[PDB]
Amino acid sequence: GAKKSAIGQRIVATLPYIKQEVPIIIVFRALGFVSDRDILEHIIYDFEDPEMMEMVKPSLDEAFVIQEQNVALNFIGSRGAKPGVTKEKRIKYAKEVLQKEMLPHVGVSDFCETKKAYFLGYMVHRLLLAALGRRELDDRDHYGNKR
Amino acid sequence: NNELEPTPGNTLRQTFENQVNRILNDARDKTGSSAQKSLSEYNNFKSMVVSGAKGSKINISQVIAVVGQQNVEGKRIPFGFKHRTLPHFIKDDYGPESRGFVENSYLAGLTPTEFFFHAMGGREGLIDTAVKTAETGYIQRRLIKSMESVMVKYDATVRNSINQVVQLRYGEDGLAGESVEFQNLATLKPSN
Amino acid sequence: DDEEETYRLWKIRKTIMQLCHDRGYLVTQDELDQTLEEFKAQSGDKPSEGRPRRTDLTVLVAHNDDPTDQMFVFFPEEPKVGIKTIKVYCQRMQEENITRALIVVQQGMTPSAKQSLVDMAPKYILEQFLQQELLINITEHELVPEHVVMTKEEVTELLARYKLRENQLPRIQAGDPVARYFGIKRGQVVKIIRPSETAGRYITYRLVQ
Amino acid sequence: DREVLRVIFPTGDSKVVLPCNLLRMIWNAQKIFHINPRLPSDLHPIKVVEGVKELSKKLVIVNGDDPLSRQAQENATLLFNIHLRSTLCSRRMAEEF
Amino acid sequence: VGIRFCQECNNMLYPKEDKENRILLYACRNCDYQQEADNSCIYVNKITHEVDELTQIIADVSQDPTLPRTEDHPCQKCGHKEAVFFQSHSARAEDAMRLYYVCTAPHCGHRWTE
Amino acid sequence: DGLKYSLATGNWGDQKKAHQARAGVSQVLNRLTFASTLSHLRRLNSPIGRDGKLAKPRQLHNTLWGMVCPAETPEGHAVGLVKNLALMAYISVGSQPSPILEFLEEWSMENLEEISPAAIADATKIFVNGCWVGIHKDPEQLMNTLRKLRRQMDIIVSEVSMIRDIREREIRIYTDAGRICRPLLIVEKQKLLLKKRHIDQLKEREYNNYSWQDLVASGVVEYIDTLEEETVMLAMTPDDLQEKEVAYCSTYTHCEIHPSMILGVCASIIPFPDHNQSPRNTYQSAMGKQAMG
Amino acid sequence: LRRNEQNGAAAHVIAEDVKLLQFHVATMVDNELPGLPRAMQKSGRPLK
Amino acid sequence: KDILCRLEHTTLRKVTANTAIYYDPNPQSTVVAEDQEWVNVYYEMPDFDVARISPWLLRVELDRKHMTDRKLTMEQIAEKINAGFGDDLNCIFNDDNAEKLVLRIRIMNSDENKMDDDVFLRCIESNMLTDMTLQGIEQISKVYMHLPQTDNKKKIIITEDGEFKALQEWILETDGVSLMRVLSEKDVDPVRTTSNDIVEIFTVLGIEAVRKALERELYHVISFDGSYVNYRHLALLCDTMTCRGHLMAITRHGVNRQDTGPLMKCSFEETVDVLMEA
DNA sequence: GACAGAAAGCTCAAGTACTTAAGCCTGGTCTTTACTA
RNA sequence: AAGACCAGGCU
DNA sequence: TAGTTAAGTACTTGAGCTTTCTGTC
Ligand SMILES: [Zn+2]
Ligand SMILES: [Zn+2]
Repeated sequence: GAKKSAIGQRIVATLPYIKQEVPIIIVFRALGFVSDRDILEHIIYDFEDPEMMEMVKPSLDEAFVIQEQNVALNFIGSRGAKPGVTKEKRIKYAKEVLQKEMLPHVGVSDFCETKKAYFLGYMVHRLLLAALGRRELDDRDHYGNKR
Repeated sequence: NNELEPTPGNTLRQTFENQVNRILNDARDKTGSSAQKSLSEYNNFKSMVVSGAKGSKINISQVIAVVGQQNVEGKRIPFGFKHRTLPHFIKDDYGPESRGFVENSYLAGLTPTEFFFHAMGGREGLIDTAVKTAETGYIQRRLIKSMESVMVKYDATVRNSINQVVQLRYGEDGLAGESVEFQNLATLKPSN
Repeated sequence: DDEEETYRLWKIRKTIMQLCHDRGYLVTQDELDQTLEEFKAQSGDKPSEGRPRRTDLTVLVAHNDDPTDQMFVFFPEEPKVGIKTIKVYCQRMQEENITRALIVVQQGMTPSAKQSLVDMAPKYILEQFLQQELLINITEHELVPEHVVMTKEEVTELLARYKLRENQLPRIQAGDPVARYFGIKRGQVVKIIRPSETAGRYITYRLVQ
Repeated sequence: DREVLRVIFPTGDSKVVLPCNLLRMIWNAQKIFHINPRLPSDLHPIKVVEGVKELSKKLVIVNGDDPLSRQAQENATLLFNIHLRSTLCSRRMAEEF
Repeated sequence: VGIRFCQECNNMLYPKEDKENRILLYACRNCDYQQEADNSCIYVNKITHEVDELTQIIADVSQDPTLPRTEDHPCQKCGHKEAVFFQSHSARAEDAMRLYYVCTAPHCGHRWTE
Repeated sequence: DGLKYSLATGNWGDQKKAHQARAGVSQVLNRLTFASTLSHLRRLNSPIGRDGKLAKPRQLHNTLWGMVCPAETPEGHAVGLVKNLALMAYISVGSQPSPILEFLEEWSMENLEEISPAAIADATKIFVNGCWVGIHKDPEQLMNTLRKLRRQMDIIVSEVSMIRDIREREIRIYTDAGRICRPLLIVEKQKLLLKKRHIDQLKEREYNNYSWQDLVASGVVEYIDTLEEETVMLAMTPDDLQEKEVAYCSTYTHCEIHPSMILGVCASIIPFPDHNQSPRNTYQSAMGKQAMG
Repeated sequence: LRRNEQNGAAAHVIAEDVKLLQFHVATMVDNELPGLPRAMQKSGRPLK
Repeated sequence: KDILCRLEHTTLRKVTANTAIYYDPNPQSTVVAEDQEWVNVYYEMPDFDVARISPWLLRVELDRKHMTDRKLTMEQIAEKINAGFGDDLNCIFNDDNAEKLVLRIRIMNSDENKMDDDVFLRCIESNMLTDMTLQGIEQISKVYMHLPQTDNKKKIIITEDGEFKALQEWILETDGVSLMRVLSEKDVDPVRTTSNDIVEIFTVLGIEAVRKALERELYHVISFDGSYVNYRHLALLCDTMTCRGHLMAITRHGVNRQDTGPLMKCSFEETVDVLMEA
């Protein structure tokens, strides 16, 4: 497609209890990080590598239309289990989903959003490293990956 | 030292694997031939293989000389650990010992790593035996259901249940397949 | 460019002369066998803004039994053919009172023009042929055996000998490339002669449906 | 028949599957009738050709008198008749068998 | 070439063409900050990827006890005999077997390729 | 009744939700032979569906070395999906990562809230049970101190596994349960830490209250799980691979107790198993459970 | 449904009973209907 | 080798070393060092610098190894790009003397006389690299060339003495199938060129060709193991599959599209549905 | 009367629902009904 | 009674 | 005591481009 060829690879997330895919930058803004420098500072740990910037760039452009944290929360809530009648109900439901069902091992108290941001940024960074070929794909039959 | 030139139509890895496999197969074949030549006329392995009752020249070679290379999915033993096969070997070791070549014979006994690699090799055969049966049976059933009504009529024509003609003579010559034998034309090949 | 386009046109013309000869139409040995240099000299070499336009190439051939039947082969100049162009060809066809003709399309034909071909069927019969399909004679391939179109008397004798109704025979669809090559219609029976490694020779009959 | 065989079998593969083993059969006859290869034979070369021709009529796969039936019968038994004539050649009978 | 950020809202700069002076500039669409570009390149694409991996490999890999090491190849700057060697990791190149060498001593992080 | 039903029928879940409940757990104990009873008490099951024609999860993986018997599996639709435990394999029971985090905070580590994200590139990440806790700038001394404390059993239980991935700059610590591990001898330089006094005391084990736990507490033997073996250089035997030759390796860090410990209960009764074909070893491992006695 | 039709109770209850009867009649012939709740016996077992 | 290079699909991406998009607002005062020479050579008597010419520059580098392996010409590449896109790109290209092999591309002159200019140039790059189709036939991944040692792929001819002589000639084996255009190709043998795809042989040559080709494929897959199966069974299977005039697969679909009794069909793979339709 | 625009139409790529899933044989144990009313 | 799960055997 | 997973084909639907007729110049 004309759009797809221009953009390239986009990163999307399949959150629990949310209907469909959500762009990564929208989730990061919903976590409370409005600024693109902060978002890329959590994603990319070294700014001197241009290949990582080239990989990340279309994802930023896809989610440019949402710039406010409340707008991002409403965007996520619109794709929840059911569309809430009132906008603030959707916002509260999305906040509860992002506090409880998103990365519960990282934390549950409302202070831990920063740690959730780091862990999600690490997930995206590992995905980017796999896409660049700088790391080997994990083997599912590796017996250390099993319990 | 990057002196190896890549073969046409092949990757550098592909040609490296091809050369190593060639060397090891030649070695295994030569050792087997020597072992077969060393056999006496009274040897019971030879007495069983020659008559064709059971066993074979590769079984004799593996018993006496060298068990040979072990393969998984038609390839040499892979790297289940990061860049090595077992924690006993060093990373990036493409030598025959590290990648599953069994130097010893069954009579001499296998080293621990060769034993594990041979177990890996036999597991593939067991899995293939367990898996292929369902597909083969499903193909057989579908063939039988498709052909079950095809039959030779008293016209010597071959027709299905709807009397549609499949063949005007069975086998295009009208002969049963049990009374025929192999023969030579003796007019086809000669010079004029 | 133009040397390759000349080569393509020569291939197409040779395959069309073989087509007409195989359909039983009077084609002279010189027309069947024309060297590239002879064809080049006859039609004036390079086609682009040159002597072999596509309209310079049309073929009229006569049937052996009756010279009245005849047949035209057309080479449209357009990459795609339309209802207007086919109606022009049909107007010329009516003027020349011929009944059968071909069309050699460079790329493809619009479905409205395909439906126009079949709409005409009781009056005039037109057959579409793509340019690539005529770039090689599939009848000369090793996999394709010899095909012979049977007459009605032969079909009747066949059905009386084997006491068969027509639908009991093996079938061949009208869209088959060999059926297009031989210009075979629904209801006709073809005779296929192929070698066998058990008997030596075997004859098969396909009904066209 | 040689030209027909060369048309039918490109690559020159002479191994063919046919009903009855003529070489074994000729060898059986030689031992049954105590035939001495060292001595001249009393078999008249016309009778070889005539017997082959008359035997070829008695091997019927398609029964009929129509030209279509004749052609079908010929196509069905072409390869075996070629092999039979090749093996029962009059010269071959006089020299080898 | 690579990313740069507006200095007031720390958001992406992306390039625009000035129509009057006919010069390229960087403008962050969340504000009015315009800054003249100094690189005349906005996008580069190393299709054949012929970049040598010396920057990707780290000197800390010298402490790995499962890597092989030889005394044959000496380091250039210090000449310590011991040097651990290992293979490429680029998936996509015209070659796949060359050895990357890392000097083994604690302070000499020298990495080179033969 | 919930415990009684789920242990009796084998369906693992609510009886009203039995359709969603996993089945096959808690079979009737096999009493045909003592070896059969032992093999049934030491057995592992892959939850992958038996109907799947995909061969990949059934194949003998490299990482099963010393953990899972290579010879012993059932024959049929469950080839490679039912696996028996090796003789010396031990499954971790799990522990809380409370003291480890406290020690890491004492050992100069940086909390996840206090990192300047510019300095996160050079430093090495630290993971505890998957959760990223912080970063550290001197992985060498940290990893040495952690191994010393684990070997001294001081505040790190011997069941805790620690792994340093040098190329990716990560350090992972697992206290999680369910990890399979096996004991190994520690090698320092080219010499075992097991010496003649340890063997003398173990030979006088009776009436000396000196046992395998005292051997572990001395820092001689160590438990190592699957993904820590990736960073381990193992020697098959000491007298053969530790002694000087035209050297393959000199950085050996561990040594196997005995290579025959890679076999299971049923495969350990086979005389001369290295002189046989592996399918025949598997057949014997399966038939030994049916031998009468 | 016959009783409720003789009473003429309310068109909604008639339609609901018709839907329930449709479900049961269809599920007696085919219980593997996707997109619909498969019928259950008191055991929690699906019907054959 | 000429036929191999003419048969293999080659995109512009395979021969392109790297791509960079530059901003050069004026033709002559170029930001690159080397381009100045040929820039002046082309613009001292300027080719189509008549309307305005765009500030945005696209610059592709070509690896000499891949350029000379396929016997390509930069004139050929410029001709192909210019013909495939029309006049909407102006192509500036170097002579082969230049060590750094450069092809300077700018957007249409009549556009500087919808999409944003640099973004459009990125979309062009992403289109050319995947779609330009420099050489050969698409859906042809790789072509292998070798001398066959098996008599079934060796050309065997009859000499003047009537003997059978086996000849060794180069044959090509492709990955991916496009049979029609390959049979069209110059110096390819139309009589003997064949593929292993059954539907491809069908749609090209007809039903008797599929009969024979399917027979050959079945014979190959059965006799590769060394086993022997009588010809009659293979012939019967092929005849049943190709009897109705089209390729009847031996599946529920193919078997049940026969006009047989419903009780025969219910006993194969669609039990209740067959009876419901009947 | 000749052009163009707006029409019904038509064909041709993506997305969705549905199907099958080797043969035979031997045992054992468990459970149909527990929960609201 | 019947249904369910599981385990094993011969290819 | 009553209820209470992985493949493959066929079909549908939506995006892209022909003819013809009807209006306006
Ligand atoms: Zn800004
Ligand atoms: Zn150094």
